[PDB]
Amino acid sequence: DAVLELPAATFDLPLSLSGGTQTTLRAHAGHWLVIYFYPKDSTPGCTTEGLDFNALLPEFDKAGAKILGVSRDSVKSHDNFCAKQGFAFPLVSDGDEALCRAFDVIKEKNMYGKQVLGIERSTFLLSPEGQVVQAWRKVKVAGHADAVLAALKAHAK
Ligand code: NA
Ligand code: NA
Ligand code: NA
Ligand code: NA
Ligand code: NA
Repeated sequence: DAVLELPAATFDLPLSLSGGTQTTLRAHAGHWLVIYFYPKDSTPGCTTEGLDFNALLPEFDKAGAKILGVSRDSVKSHDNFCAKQGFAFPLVSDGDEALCRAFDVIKEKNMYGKQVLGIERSTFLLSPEGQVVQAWRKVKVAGHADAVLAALKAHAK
């Protein structure tokens, strides 16, 4: 049922969160986890996406899931973004792109006469046993959080 195999070490990577604590993916064993990668704090698309997930948080709570947003912005940036927007879930400051590389969300584009690497907006659903059971890549924000919730409900049943 896995759609993506992560390196075993991924699950023990210390993930720096907004608010100054750390988590790991293994620490989330026992419940569903939505991991959404976004390119940049405090931009229109990324703010819309975060607010959409935030508005649905009680539905994720019903269904036994936690949410983590991920970008490579700093903890301080994340703290500002969370405070301004009122997010009630954490943001991972993946400053070294360790988590991004594990999920293969750093994508290359031929532009400006060069090879340019950047975060591709992408979301994943991790089962209570740490399996990646659904992936969305090159995400369109509109309708996305709703679609992720619907997929979670389908998988969790
Ligand atoms: Na840290
Ligand atoms: Na860190
Ligand atoms: Na810390
Ligand atoms: Na999990
Ligand atoms: Na998919």
